[PDB]
Amino acid sequence: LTLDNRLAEALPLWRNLARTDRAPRRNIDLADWKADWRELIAALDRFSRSHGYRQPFAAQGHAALENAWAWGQAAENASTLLLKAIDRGLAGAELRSIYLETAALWLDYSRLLGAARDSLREQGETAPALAPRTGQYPFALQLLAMGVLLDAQELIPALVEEVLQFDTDRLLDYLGAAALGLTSASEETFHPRPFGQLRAFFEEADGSDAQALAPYLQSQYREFFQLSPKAQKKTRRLTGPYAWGWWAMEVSALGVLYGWDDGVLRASPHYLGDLVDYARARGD
Amino acid sequence: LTLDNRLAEALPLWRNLARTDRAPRRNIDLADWKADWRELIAALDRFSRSHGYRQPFAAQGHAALENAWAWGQAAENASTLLLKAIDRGLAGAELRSIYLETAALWLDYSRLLGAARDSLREQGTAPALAPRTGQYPFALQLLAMGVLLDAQELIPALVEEVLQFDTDRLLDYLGAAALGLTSASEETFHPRPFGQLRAFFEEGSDAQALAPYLQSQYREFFQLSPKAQKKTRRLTGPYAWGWWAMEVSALGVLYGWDDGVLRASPHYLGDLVDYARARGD
Amino acid sequence: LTLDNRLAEALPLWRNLARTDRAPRRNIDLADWKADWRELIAALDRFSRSHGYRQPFAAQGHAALENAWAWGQAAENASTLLLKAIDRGLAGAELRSIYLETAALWLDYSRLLGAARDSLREQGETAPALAPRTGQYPFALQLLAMGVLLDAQELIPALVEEVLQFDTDRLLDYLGAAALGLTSASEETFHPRPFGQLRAFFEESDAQALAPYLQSQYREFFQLSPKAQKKTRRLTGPYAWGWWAMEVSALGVLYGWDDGVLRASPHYLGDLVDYARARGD
Repeated sequence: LTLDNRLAEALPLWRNLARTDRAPRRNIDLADWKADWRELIAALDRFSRSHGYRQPFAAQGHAALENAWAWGQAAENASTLLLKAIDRGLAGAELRSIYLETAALWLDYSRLLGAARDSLREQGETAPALAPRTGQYPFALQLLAMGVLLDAQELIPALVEEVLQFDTDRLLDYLGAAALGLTSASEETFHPRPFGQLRAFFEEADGSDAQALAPYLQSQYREFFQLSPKAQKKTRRLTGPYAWGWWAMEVSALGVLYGWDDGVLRASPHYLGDLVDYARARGD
Repeated sequence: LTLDNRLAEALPLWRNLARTDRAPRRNIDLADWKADWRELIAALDRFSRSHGYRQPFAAQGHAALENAWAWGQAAENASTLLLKAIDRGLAGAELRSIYLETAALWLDYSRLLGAARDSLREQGTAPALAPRTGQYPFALQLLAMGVLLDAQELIPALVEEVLQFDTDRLLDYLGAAALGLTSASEETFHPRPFGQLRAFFEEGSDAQALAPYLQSQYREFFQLSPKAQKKTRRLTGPYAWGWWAMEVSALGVLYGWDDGVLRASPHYLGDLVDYARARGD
Repeated sequence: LTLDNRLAEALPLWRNLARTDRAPRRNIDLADWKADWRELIAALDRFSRSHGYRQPFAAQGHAALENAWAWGQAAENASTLLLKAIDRGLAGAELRSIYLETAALWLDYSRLLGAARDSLREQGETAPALAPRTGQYPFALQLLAMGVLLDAQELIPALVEEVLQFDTDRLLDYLGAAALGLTSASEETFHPRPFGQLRAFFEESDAQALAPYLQSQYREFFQLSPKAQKKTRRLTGPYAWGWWAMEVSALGVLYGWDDGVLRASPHYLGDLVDYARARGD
């Protein structure tokens, strides 16, 4: 099978990104952040030195499937690395350098997972590599929204086909629409809290006003993260501390896609205005 | 089938414990401690994110067996996390929350191990903890910390499922109240140090009978160089038991004696004796 | 099968080495070094507590092969721990005790690999444990060169036979020549950059023969940005070999010449040349 990741080459470059002079995008503890960074880099470095990474075609049947799961865990760790890099204030170009490998690892995972399931079938369970109907949704949100925000949308079609197996809902369809050439979107919302609150924007919204998303940012991000952690956990809002975290990635990516004057949204500590700017400038 | 741990829920809360206002229970290097803490949390988090934790029933035959061993290592990690929290000075309530998951992970491990062995038969021998071996300290932690954290409701299940009833005299005395035991094993699985409890057990009460034991088996052992400690026959358990006279401390809870003579020992957990007594009411 | 490593005994000693009074052998960041050291120690500790390490003969067939791979990664981790200890300035005696365990883990890895491959072919990849023709060469270089530099050449014949399965090139044959004899030393060079630049030395007594090699293949290479380094296509081995001209230093010990012109290099291990010489006698 063709594998696209170049993780071993990327790691020494990433390891060096902790040395940045950029300001974080939100209030973080820098000591904690650096230790978190080192842990994720060490996990991915360990994975890169494993037999299952270096010789992924040596196993067959259930052994192949167990190796695929190890790759899937690595893909999650690369998503968390990307998230930590966003928190830290790494600029668009640096984030894109991570995103290309995060996307590649997810795609490679799905291909090895497919190949294992084929091997098992030909020897005589079924969910996609990333099943957005489940709690995994934030990784799919990250893959599509960060694709848009980092001007890497050309990876979205294979991601949607191979990783998600086209099991996308309304928001994911909007995020990937330009990339895939979608003419219609799903009517479903897999996780109505918070994403059902986008219903007004999708159905009644002109796309000529970012104001349509300002109440969404206030209520689903600012007011949510203002609650105690204990209270947050009692609500039904989906959270994704491994890929999505603090960031209104969906609203920010919609700004790139719609091209509107997003000034009203930049007041939000959860909006990624600098990445909106990056994606627009890079696109041109 | 029913797994009792709630590890994914617990981890974020265990992170915040490193932020405590408490003083350590013994002399520790706080930078080294925080680093050991982060390491164990990271390991447990990686386990909570693994396919074998998230889909524990997906594997069969030898694959199920290998997954059970990963759960086994996570249960050991939770025991070490509990030890590190005791060293750090975390109060009874916080320790109890860690213990509940530690015990749950040991039970879940034993149940998955058993299920794996059944799968292996359905296609087409050692218990989760074998106290006769060097794994005794984990069994000592599970029983003694169950007593010291007023969580004795776990002890019967742990004895039956994790230990498969392979207990010696000390383990029997620790579990006596919970099991409705009216007698105890005559055996001692690790005479060094536990054989030195004989004078106490064969007279049963009086905290005084435990004072020499704390002196000779704890203070005078840990005063030796690390190199000299290793040349002695004394059992050690750096992953679950460490510095702490958990057995003596648990006996203070079970017997209810005035433990003043024992509290002078830096190895005695007097604050947890008080916690367990107060919580037992 | 018999296993030579004593990894569980060595670990507590190794974490102790961070407490050294020695100065580093090159400019390093001590905070970064300590975190790297803790990481390797943690990985080796986790491996030492794994079912695959504790019960290595339990798994059969493909499970035995997967277990062997885990031993292979532990061996690599022990090689990286050795390299970090060289950077840190740990003296010859301390490096020697790490090296013995490193070599033992590589040998144990190779034995388990062979046994798994035997289990499979009796149940109805062929590459050696370390294939020096590939990017694995730096681990082979470390094993033979540090064998010489730490006066532990008694390990060389086993390592060449079991770990390399005799797949050695000219430099490796030169490094093992005292231990194994120099009949036909290979004419091959597996990695022309940097090792083809030893051709003059091998074909044409005087340490000056290796002086340009150190400037050109070491001083001039490590002067470059990481980006410029990658463009040269020189083999590197950040997991075992790193900054160190281990080949040149070991040849110092083998040939016995006055290495004065070589100690001018920040990449030369003169204190270890001295150590192996003194210990050899």
